[PDB]
Amino acid sequence: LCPAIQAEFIRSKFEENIPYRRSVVSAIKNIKSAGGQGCVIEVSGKLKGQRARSVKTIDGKIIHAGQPKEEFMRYATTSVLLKQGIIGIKVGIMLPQDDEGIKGPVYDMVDKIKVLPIK
Amino acid sequence: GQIKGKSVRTASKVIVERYFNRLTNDFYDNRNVVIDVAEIRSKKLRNKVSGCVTKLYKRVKKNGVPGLYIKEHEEEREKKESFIPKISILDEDKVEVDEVTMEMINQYEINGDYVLAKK
Amino acid sequence: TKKRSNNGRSKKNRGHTRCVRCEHCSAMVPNDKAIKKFVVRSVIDAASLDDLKIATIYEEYEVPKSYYKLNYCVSCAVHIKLVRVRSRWERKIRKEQRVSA
Amino acid sequence: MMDKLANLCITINNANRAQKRSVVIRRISKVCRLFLESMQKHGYITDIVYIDDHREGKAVVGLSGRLNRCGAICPRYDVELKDVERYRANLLPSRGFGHLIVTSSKGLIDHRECIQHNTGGKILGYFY
Amino acid sequence: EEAEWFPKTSLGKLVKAGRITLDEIFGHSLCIREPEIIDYFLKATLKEEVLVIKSVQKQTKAGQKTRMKVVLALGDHNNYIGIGSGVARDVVSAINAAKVVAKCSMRPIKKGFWGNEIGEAHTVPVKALGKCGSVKVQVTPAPKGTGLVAGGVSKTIFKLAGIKDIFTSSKGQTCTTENFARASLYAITNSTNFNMPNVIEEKVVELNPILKNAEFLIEQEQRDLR
Amino acid sequence: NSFQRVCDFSLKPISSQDRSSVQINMVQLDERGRATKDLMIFNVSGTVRKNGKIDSMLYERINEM
Amino acid sequence: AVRVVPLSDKVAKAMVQCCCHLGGVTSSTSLKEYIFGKREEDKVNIIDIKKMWEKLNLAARMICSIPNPKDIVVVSSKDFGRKAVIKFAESIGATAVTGRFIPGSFSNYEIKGVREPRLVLVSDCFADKQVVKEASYVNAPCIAFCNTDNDIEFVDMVIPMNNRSQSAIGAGFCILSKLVNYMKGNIDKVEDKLRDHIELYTYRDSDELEQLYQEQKIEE
RNA sequence: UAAACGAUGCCUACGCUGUUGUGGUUAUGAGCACGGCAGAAGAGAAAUCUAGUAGGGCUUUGGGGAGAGUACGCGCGCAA
Ligand SMILES: [Zn+2]
Repeated sequence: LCPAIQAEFIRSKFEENIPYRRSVVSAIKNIKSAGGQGCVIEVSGKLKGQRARSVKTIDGKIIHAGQPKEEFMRYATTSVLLKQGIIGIKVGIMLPQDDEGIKGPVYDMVDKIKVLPIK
Repeated sequence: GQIKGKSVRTASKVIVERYFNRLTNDFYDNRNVVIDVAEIRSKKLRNKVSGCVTKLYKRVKKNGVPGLYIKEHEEEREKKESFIPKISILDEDKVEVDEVTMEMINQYEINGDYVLAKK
Repeated sequence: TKKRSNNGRSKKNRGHTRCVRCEHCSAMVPNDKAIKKFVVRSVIDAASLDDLKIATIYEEYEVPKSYYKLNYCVSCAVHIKLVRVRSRWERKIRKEQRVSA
Repeated sequence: MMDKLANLCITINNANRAQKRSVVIRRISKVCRLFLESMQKHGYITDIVYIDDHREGKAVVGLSGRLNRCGAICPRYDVELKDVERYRANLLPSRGFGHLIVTSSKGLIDHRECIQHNTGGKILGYFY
Repeated sequence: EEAEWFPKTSLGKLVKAGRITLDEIFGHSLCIREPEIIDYFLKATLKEEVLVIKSVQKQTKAGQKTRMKVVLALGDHNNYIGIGSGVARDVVSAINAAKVVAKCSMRPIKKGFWGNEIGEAHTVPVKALGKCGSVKVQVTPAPKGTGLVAGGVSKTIFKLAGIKDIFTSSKGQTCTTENFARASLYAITNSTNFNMPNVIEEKVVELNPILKNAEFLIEQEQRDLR
Repeated sequence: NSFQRVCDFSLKPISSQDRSSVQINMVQLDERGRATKDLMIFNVSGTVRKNGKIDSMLYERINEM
Repeated sequence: AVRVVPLSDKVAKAMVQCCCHLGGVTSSTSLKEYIFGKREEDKVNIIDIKKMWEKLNLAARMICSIPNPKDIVVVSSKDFGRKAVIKFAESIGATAVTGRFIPGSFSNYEIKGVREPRLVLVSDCFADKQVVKEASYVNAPCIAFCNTDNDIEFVDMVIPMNNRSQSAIGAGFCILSKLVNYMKGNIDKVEDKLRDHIELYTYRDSDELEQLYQEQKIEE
């Protein structure tokens, strides 16, 4: 649930000279298995040649808009230096709801409606 | 534009089917009931839900809303049906009818006070 | 590829047909292919009938009408917006248009 | 004009596909009779009536559920007894069942009877 | 870790209760709409082989969007075969999808003898033809101990179906692996349904097993409710 | 076994794959026109059903009986 | 001949008042066998009574063949013909569908609340086309009431009757209900309860029901 | 010589339904010749269907793009 750890796992694997695809797929599994309800990963740079591009991946639920983004969403950014230039890495994770308030917010999102069962 | 939005109409529709007998023609009764039963986290939403529910309750009690089954009004419609029609085709035993039908009556030897249509 | 089953014209069981000339540009077009339009127009405009009622010498008067059949080539009919481009399923619908005035 | 033995075959093949049980066939010759009589011996067709109309001739026939297909060959090739198995393997679906019909000095016979009687002939048609 | 199966369909209730056999299913032409039904009887025995993997593309404003398409066969080397295709963002996901289609389209395949009925049946019964797109395949019976005279893709299919000798011929654009696979499976299938001379006398009649077991199912209705 | 189903109206086998095949069951009338425990049973292929031909064919066969 | 529960004079009379026999003007090669002459004044085709009774008896017979009657599904997606289904199904123990038949609701497991059919019943099958189409995926027979103008591929038992009038719809459903009950021994004679039931099924406007309410209350 | 085109050779077969024309004939129910239209089933790479089924008979005709329907010879034409 810490994006600053996972981004450094990614940065390591670039220096270990391992494909971005395999590295990112592993990161997403770790984030989801640890209980994150979704995440976003983007890699950008001179990644596969002289023409630069960025590759972005999305899994599960991610919030972008309003006050619910400030309480459920966590972000980190890093960069790795290689012989050809700098490659930039962005990671974002959406925290789980947690009734004891350790892993994420106590109260679920303001727009969710739940109707109680009948006796 | 004053349209209610999807969660507000959905919660409105579910509550009237789940608790129908508890509701009345009064906004303040209906606001008390949704304050009592529901999880809704802002007065801004429950003012809109109770608004739509008291907008339905008129149309529903006025001989029903199609797409909204209420057991209390299935019973009311059974009472209206149990108020049985006393009209009758049953006494219309004397009849006149066309020749082709009179020959079908002949070819199957059907007894009764039939006549050729005088027309 | 073949766009229409009838080749865009009404000729069947014939070799050849008479030509007619387009009202807008005088191009020759075969009679069985030309776009046709009917007109029935009063000699006197609607904005004058209330003056006619005080101008005429007769006890009552019926305004004379004028009658026309007009012919158009494809290019002119599309440009003047008598007809429009239509979707692959709409192309098959056939209905009689109004008489103009 | 169409060949009468070809006409016979298409008439019964189409009617079988359309799931009819009986047909009328409109122009008949001597070998057409003998062909139909062959299909009756092997139980491919059930009932045959011939109409003597003084205008060529016509037949009415009842089909069985066992008939999948039949056909005529044109032209009618001459074959030695050495040749018939080549045609058998070309026309029929299996080594176990079906009939290839051959005309001979001993009438119409099937590819098994050719071995029994020790005779070739001319190839006529098939059914299975 | 595993999930228990709750049968979604009426026939599904009968298999779990153990009131039916796989021959009875095929014999009455009943639909299969739950893959678990095939697992229940054959899970311990099914083999599979991937015939083709290929990449497909859709052009968009941003660029090509792309997916993996996989085609495979499920079969048991004795009697049963089925063919399935799936498309997904991932080669693993695609295999999971293809397997569902395959299981929902299993068929029993009949066999016969080239000559006399000595020993065990080993070839297709009758010469037959199967067509799919531009591709046509014809199968012919073969003497015992000839083996499978067959092209690259079709050879695997005959093996999984438990056929020992065949002769094959082919026409059309056989590079298209999906068409060649489907056409060859139709060829053997068509041979099994040929109207053999004995068939009319071999005929038997029975009431449908779903009507036959209605009483039990009505008890199960009330048991679920109570 | 897996290969013993035959269509009553078209006299050919029904393949395991045919989603449109169906089996029709009917009771037999009693003395004084009531019901009984015995059943008529018919197996019918999809090919007749796509055409529409089954309506007349069944009426024929109930008369045959 | 076909073994059919006997006609009785009041029943015969009943159907004729209910106008069951008035077909439309058109006819179809499938339905020629049920017509017996045409009205010289009106070009309306007239339905054969003796055949109508026969196929009504044949329908009843096969309804009896299926245990756990809940597995019979009766559908009729129209007002002007609604309430008939709602009562009819209760008289035999069947399940019913009333509104729009959600397409895929036999095919697809996710759509709740409709059972896998073992026999489907339809009235006025120009509407409910989807129902006839969809039953074909799940090996179910189909029984329909039909009229000379319309023709169907997958219907096994076509009961011929007027389907475009509220007098007529009531008559078919009311009679068939009784037969099915009779065949099982739930009732001893069919003429028992004519004007009661045939009226209950017959459709009525809100505007009529207001008038009838006021009348009834005055009488009470 | 023509996009001389429905870009679909000529005889002869076997083949589902509804509707609308033209000319004769009619037990007034319908037919025969020549058409248009809308579905179906099959077919086909599809679009669609003069294209369904098939070892029926006879003639013309194609064999990856180009160079080329061009060179040489020959036959017709006043020339083109
Ligand atoms: Zn112009």
